Order: sequence, then structure tokens, then C-alpha cells
Amino acid sequence: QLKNQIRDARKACADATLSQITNNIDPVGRIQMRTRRTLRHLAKIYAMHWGTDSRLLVSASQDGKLIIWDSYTTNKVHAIPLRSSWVMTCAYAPSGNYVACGGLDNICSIYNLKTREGNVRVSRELAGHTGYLSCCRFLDDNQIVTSSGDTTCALWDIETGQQTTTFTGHTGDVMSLSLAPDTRLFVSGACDASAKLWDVREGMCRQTFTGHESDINAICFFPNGNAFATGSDDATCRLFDLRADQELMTYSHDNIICGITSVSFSKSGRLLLAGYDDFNCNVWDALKADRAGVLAGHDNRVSCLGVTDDGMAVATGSWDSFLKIWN
Amino acid sequence: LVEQLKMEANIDRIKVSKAAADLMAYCEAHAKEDPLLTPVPASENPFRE
Amino acid sequence: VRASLYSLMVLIILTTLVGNLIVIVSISHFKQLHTPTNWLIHSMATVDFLLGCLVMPYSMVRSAEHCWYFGEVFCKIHTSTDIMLSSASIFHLSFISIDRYYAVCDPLRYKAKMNILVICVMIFISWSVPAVFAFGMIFLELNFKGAEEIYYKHVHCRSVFFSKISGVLTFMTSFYIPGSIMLCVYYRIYLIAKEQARLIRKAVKTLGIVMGVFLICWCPFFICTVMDPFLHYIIPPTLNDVLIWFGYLNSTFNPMVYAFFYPWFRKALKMML
Amino acid sequence: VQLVESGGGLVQPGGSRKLSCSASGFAFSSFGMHWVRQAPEKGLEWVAYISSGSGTIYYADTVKGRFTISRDDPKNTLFLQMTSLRSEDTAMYYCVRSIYYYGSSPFDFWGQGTTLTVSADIVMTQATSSVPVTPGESVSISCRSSKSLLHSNGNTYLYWFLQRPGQSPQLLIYRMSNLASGVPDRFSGSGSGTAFTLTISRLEAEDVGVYYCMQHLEYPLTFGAGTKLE
Amino acid sequence: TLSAEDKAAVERSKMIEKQLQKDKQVYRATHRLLLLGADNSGKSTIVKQMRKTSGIFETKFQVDKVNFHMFDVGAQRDERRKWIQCFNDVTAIIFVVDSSDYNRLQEALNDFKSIWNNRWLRTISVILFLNKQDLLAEKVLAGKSKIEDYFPEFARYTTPEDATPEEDPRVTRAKYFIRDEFLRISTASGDGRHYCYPHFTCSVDTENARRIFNDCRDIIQRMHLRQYELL
Ligand SMILES: [NH3+]CCc1ccccc1
Repeated sequence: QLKNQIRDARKACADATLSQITNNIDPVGRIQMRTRRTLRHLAKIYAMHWGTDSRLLVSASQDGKLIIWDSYTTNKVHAIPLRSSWVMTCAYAPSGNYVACGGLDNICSIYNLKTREGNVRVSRELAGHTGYLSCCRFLDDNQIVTSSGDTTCALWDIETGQQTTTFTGHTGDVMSLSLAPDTRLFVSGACDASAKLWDVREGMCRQTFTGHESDINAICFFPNGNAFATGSDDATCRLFDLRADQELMTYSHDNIICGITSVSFSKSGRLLLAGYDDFNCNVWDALKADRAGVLAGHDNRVSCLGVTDDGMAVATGSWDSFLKIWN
Repeated sequence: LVEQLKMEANIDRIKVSKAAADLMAYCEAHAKEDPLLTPVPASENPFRE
Repeated sequence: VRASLYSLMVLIILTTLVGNLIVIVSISHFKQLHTPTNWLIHSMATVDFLLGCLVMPYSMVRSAEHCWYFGEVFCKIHTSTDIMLSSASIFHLSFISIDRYYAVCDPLRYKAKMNILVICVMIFISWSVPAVFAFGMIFLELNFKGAEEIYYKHVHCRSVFFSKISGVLTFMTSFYIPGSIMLCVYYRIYLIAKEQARLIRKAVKTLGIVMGVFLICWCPFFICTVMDPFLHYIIPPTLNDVLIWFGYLNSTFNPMVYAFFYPWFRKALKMML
Repeated sequence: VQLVESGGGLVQPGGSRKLSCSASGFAFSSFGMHWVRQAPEKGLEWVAYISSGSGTIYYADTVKGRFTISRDDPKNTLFLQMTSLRSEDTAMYYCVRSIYYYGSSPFDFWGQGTTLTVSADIVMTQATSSVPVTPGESVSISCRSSKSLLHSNGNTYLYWFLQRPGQSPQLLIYRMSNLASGVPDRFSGSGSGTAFTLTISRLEAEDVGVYYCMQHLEYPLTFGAGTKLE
Repeated sequence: TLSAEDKAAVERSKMIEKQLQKDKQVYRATHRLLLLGADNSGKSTIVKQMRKTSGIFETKFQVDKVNFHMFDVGAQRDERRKWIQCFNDVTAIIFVVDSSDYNRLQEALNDFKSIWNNRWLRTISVILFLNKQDLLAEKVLAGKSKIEDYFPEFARYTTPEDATPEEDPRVTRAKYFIRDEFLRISTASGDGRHYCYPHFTCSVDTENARRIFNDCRDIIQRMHLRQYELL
């Protein structure tokens, strides 16, 4: 009866909802954002990731192509053709030196941008997973964390090319993971309608969150470092807290049927903007679930989002292969 | 699995109102200084076209 | 009598400008209607809009007066404008038919065979050739060469006039060729569609509509255009005017048939509205 | 990575000569190329320019029709043809690579070089010509510009080369603030828009040489005079 | 682009944007196919006939200057629900069945039904194969096999008169029983958007490539005939 005891403790620790606490704050009336460019890849786009300099960005398409743009002057910098024609995720290093890619395959490729020659070449070919790679992120210029389709996560070591830690426990395949701001722990959501928290130091699961209707499509981490949000295919966006161990207020509307594909916060944590299948990227108040702003302009499914480090711009990409910098 | 459940239940918890207070305090502290919530004047932003 | 004709006219003109303009506007602000086989309709719509706006009001100016207010060398250009735009529209019609043939002839090698380069070449040809030969025919005075007396007498009687030598050629290079390709192409496509349908009757309806509209709109005009030179010009002008307006009516009926009869453009227009 | 240059020698006045720069060790087809001339008793001077795909070519104001530039991608060879050469074109020639994109490091690797014996542009000057130094003191070098080099975007296009007595020039600072790749982390540079300075904190026996000042804000690339250290 | 460096930057960007045109020209004139099979089904023999914990494998074949990519998903997890979304642009799905086991057919029928009824995979034509005939004939004419026990309705069957065999009435009756069993699922639904093309392939038939070619052509033709309401 451990689950019953945990549920009873959670019920006892619950005192009030976020609506009652946040009713005493004046809401944000309306926010209007418009395009300021169209960064225009042959096939559909499956991922993107902002650089740390808040100027560059990298996009990956099903053609088997990675393109590194220049968000201010719209120019292109690098165009890398992959060895595999099916890629699902790409990651940009925090030091602006490497990029990583991985799709429906058992490989994570590492490309070294800065070389003595004016070309980019693959420097590490991380193999050892069994299922398709569904997420990959960097910790520093030496460690990379991947979440795969064989219901596992793996923390690697690029220098030696061998695994260092393996995270197991999920019954279904994991879709996306997000890293904590201090790069100590992280979170990862799977198709078993559960998101688990992992600690790098000992490589063991430390916390679980469950109670969501369907499989998890995307996950994002609160800027403070002690909360996170998830979006899934059940037309609901959920918020969870680490210390409280509770499922807090849910951002949902009665006129939405399709499923979320990507969720990202804002720099100040005041707005939660999430994409959808209905060609749109809706915006919600983080404390009242008030729909304040609809960002239309896409003619197909939205597959990626992202807010830059300093928060000036947010870039969205869809299945018609058109990246749009909103503002 | 039993040991994992014991470790899961061994953790302590806090009130759900202190977390809300912390979140709202951080939001009101950093709300006014960033472009997405407060519209930046057109001179500062680099996306003008 | 004049009021009813004027009202029907202004109705027709308001029609051609409106519908073709929309077939330009709808295909201009959209990104999923930019296929290489959707700029031919763009060019045809621009041709029809230009034809209407530059030529039809002057056609009503001529309508009941029986004689042209404007200048003797200020009519010459109007004729060359009128012998250009109809030919351009007909050529675009034929090129659309050829594209639709290559759609269901070798379906595997479609995309590689008709990229944007070929479409641009087709537009350039269909827009350059009629302009060149219409201006040459209407400004070099080569249509009544050797028949000055007949032209002068007919002009005094009260103009688009052809002799035996050049009338044959206009008819021959501006209707027979087009008729011989569109008809044969859609007959072959009828055979293919009938056999496919029998393996598994909407094939008849669309082809009948298109070909019947084209034929009933053009064929009598050029039939009489070649009949008159070989006879003693016994045809009254009151039939020539009706033939001219059938030729004009074709242009306003074209965009409805092509741009709208197809669901995808209908849905795009509905979403735009 | 290395570049080997061939040609030169003794040429009678009025003749024609071909100089070849062979590149082996990088992607030659992704790099713009320049040619830099240094007189036996004077400083450096820019000669020509060629882009990656030969889409754009500039030329010096001193000579415009006497020099022809060409490139050969499959053999990776850069050709310079000179005809009707005068007595002035009797200096050292250097082959220079440069790649331009956001965050790049132009004018980094220089060739060995081959000998040869027979208006509205911005001018840049150096205050001193030779100063005495000691192994361990702090050194400051000043450069003066005839116009504000700071641009609308924010870049301050100025470069320091600091060749050595008997070797090819290197790169130290690009765009007036950014350090080079291999240079030790003790050089520094600063400026305000018209006057600039470069500071060396420590000093070793390898720092002996001539320090150069270059601008890259318009089509002409004008240099300084030089500052020898003893 | 006022500065000197920004002009070289924009020309480099343009030169980057003029290598994508060639890739688009190559990518438009190429047909993509998706291969599915089973464990005992001879997909490996077929893919060898046309021409290491990996997940996907590549095959290319060209007929009459027409290029076909053939994506064969390899060693992956048993559930195909989530990575099937990537394959909604392919021209056709080749599906492979071994009709020589007499018991490993019900699972094949459920797999075929799942493929047919997948809403991502709707409007995608399914080419279908049968492998290891000769084993089927050998097990049919050697006795000791209770085919009627496995399929109770097999006994009361009559070859459609449409048969065109080219030796044993019972063997052909069982063959067309299997063929019609596969065809029932496809004929149950579909609403005239995607079709199935059953065939009868031996272990290694050189004609196979041509077969696919023909099928592919037909599919594209029908698509065009419906885009114009001209069907
Ligand atoms: N409305 C008359 C149009 C026309 C007349 C004669 C030749 C070609 C075209």
C-alpha cells in the first residue's frame, strides 16, 4: 500500500490551488506579437535549438540536412548533410563549438564546427542504443545526455566514446528531456504518461510524476529551477513542482481537440506558449490559464518552438519548412 | 522496486502555498525587465525590418 | 434598345475584370497555390483582365455608332491590341491542355519533366509570338495588300478586315492548330479515364463542359471569318458583332471554368475570405 | 596545413611573370584569397583579392590592368600574372587566406613567399618607429586612423599582425578586441573609434619583431608603417 | 550589407543557397517506398535479390531511368506506433508475407489490418507479396498437414473461376483462399483512396523489380485522375 500512503501524504500536504492564491493579481490583458522574418529546407522540420549567443540557431529536416542560420541578417552560415536521411533531434553546444544530431536510428552524431580547415566534420559517432533517439542535450564540451526509443536514457563520455551512466525505469519509450539550470539533475517524460527526475551524480531516479491522460509529447523546465511543464496529445498542458510533489493548475480549453507538440516558457516565467496541431501556437498566462495571444501564420503542423536566452525573440518551425521569428 | 518505492516515500514535502508564493514573487520580480511581457521600445530591439 | 445592350455590356465587363482579378489576387498571396502548374492560370487571368479593361469599353464605343469617334491612326493600335490578347488567351488554353496531358501520360516522370523553367518558357512564347505577329499584321498593312479598292469601299460603308491570302493564315495559325491539339489530347485522356473507371462516369462531364464552351465560343467567329472573303461579303455586320461578343464572352467564361471548378482553389478562396 | 609558393627570380623590365600559390591541407574552394606585397625596406601593401567562387574581384588603385588574378579549384592553385611590370614591383609577395562569416577570423595563415627582382581612401599612421624594451616590462603601441572605423552594426574593423624577424606575419587581434587562436593570453587591444592601442603585459625573447596596423572597413586595405622592438 | 565583410557574408549565404537547388532537383525526381515484413518472411532474400545494432537500412534500384529508394526498418522495438508518422509521404508500402507456416498467418492478418487502418498511413497504397510458394506446394502435396483444422472454412471453398494457374486443384484452391483472406481486409474499408496489389512471388524472381515499377505507375496515375475530378 505504498502508493496509497503516497497519495494520502500528497492529499494531506495539499492546502489550496494556484487559482485561489493568484486571484489577487491583476492579469495581463493582451499580448500581440508579429513576425519579423521568415527563415526559409525541402522536407519538414523536426527540431531546432537556439545558440547561447542569442543570435544563431540550428535546424534539422527530414531531407537529412542541418542548417545553421543567422537570425539577425537572415543569412546562412553552415549546411551539413547527414549520413542518415531520418533525423528527429538536434542540439547546439553551450560553448558554440559542437552540434549533435539523432533520428530514427541507433547513433548520435557529433559535428565539430571549429576546425583548422573551413569545413565541418563528424568527430564522434556514439553507438550503443537499441531504439530510435528522441532527445539529446549537452552538459558541457565533454558530456552529452541522450534519451532513446528503447525506454532508456544514457549519459555518455564523448572523449572516450563509451557510456558512463544508464537511466532505466520507464516502461514506454521516452520522448523529450529537459536539463536543470545548474546541470546537476534533469527530467524526462515517456509515453507511459509519466515524467521521472534523474540525478547525474549517482545515476538513479529520485522522483516520479504521474496522473496525466496520455503519452508525453514535450517537456520544459521552469527558469527558477524547481518546477516544470509538460504538453501531450490529450489537449492539456500540465505544471508540476519538485518539492510540493503535486499536480498544479492545468492550462486547457474546451475548444481544443488536437495535441500539443512542443512547450516552452518565457524568460520571466510569466507566459507559457505552446504549439498545436491546428497550425497555431497559443499563449497562456502562467498563473491564470487565460488565452492571451494566438500566433497564426503556419499552414501545417507545428513541430518546434524556443525562446532565446535574453528573451527578445521566439522562433517557431512547422511541417511546411518555414521558420518564423515572432516578436 | 520495493527499495525504490521506499526511497520515493522517504522524502519530505512542503506546503503548496509557499511554492505558489515563491513562483509569484519570482514572476513579479523579473516581469518588467524582459521584452516578451513588457513591449520594448522599437529603438532597442534588433528585429525592426 | 441601346440601354439594354449597354447594360448587358457593362455586366459582361464587370464580370471579366472582377473574376480574373480574383484569380490573380488569390494565387498571389498564397504559398500552397504556387505550384509550377498554377502560374499559367495567373498569366491567362492577367491577359483576360488586360483585354477587358483596355478593349471592351471601346468596343461599346463602336457598338451602336457604326463609326469610331477616335482617330484614324488611333484605331490602328486598338486592332493590334485586339489581335494579340485573344491569341495569347488561346495559346495559354492550349498550353494548359498540354500540361494536363503530361499529368496522366507518364505519371512517374511528371515532376522532373515540367519544372518552373518550362512553364516560364511557355509563358514567354505564348506572350511574345502573338504580340509580334499581331503588330506586324496590323501595322504593316499586309492584310489588304493588293486589295486597296475593296478595303476603301468597305471602310466607307462602315475596321477588322481580311483578304483571301492573309485570312487563311490567321485562321490557320490561330485556331486550327489549337483545336487539333486540345481535342486530340482530351480524346486520349477520355480513353484512359474510361478504361480506368471501367477497371474499378465523371470523365464525360468535365471534358464536355470545357470543349463545348471553347468551341461554341470561338468556332463560329473564325468560320465566318474565312467564309466572308471567298463569298461576296454578303454576311450582314449584325452577325459579325454577335460573333465578336461570343469571342469576348469566352474570355469571361474562362476563369470560372478553370480556376473555380476545382475544389482546391475553392477551399483556398474560402479560407482566404 | 601549409601553402607553397613558386615563381619569381630575375626578370627584365617589361616582361611577364606568373606566380603560383599551391594550397594543400584545407578546403581551398571555401576560402577567399588575397595577395600582400612588402618592399625590402618598406611595410606591407595589399595587391588584389578574389572570392570563394570567383564571383567578386577587387583590385589595387596603384595597379589595375597590369595584374591578373585567377584560381583553379580542382588543382587547388592560385595564379597571379604580371605584364609590363615597372621597377617598383620588385618586392616580396605573400599568399593570404581569409574566410568571412559571422564570427570568423580573417587574415590568419600566411604563405612563405617568393622573391622577385627587376585620394578618398582611409590612411592609417603609427606614432613611433622603434622603442627600447626590457624582458619583463609592459609595452604599449599606438595606431591612429584618419576616420572613425566603428560601423553601424558595431564592428570595429582593425587588425594587428606582428610579424617576426625572419618569418611570415601572423595574426594577433581581429576586429580590435578579439584574440587570435594560438597567441598566448597576455596580449590585449583597445580603442575608441579613431585612436587605438595594443598592450603587452609580460615580455619574452620571442616578442621581438615589427608590429603592424591594418584596417578593413572599405574596399582598400591600407596598412601602417611599423614599430620595431629591440 | 554596407560593410565590406557583410558583402562576403551574403555572397557566401547565396552560394550556400545555390547548392540546395541541385539537391531539390534530385529529391523531386525520386520515388520512396517503405518495406515491412516479419521474422520468418523472406524480406532479406528479396532485398538481396534487387542488389551492428542499426535501426534502418538503405536500398536503391533504378529501372528505365527511374530511381527508387526502399526504406527497410531494421532492429527496432516491437511497437511501430510512434515512428510510423515519418512515413506518410512515401509512394507505397511493400508488405511481405510467408504463406508456408499454416499457423503464423493470424498474426499476419492482424498486422495487415493494423497497417490498413492506421490513420497516418491512410491514402498510402499497399503493394503485397507472397513468398515461398514452393514450400507451400511441398507441404500441400505431402499430406500430414491439417489445413482445414487451422481454417475451418477452407474445406467448403471453390476456386474463383477467375483463376489463371500456370497443376493441382487443391493447391490452387488453398493459394486463392489465402489471397482472398488477405483481400477481405482491404475490401472491407478504404473508401476508394488506397488500393492493394497482391502477387505470387517465388524465392528469387528476377522480374520482381519490374513488378514494383508497374504497380507504382498505376498508383500515381489514379492520384492524378482524382486531383482533376477526371476519374
Ligand atoms: N474579337 C476579334 C478577335 C480576333 C479577330 C480576328 C483574328 C484574331 C482574333
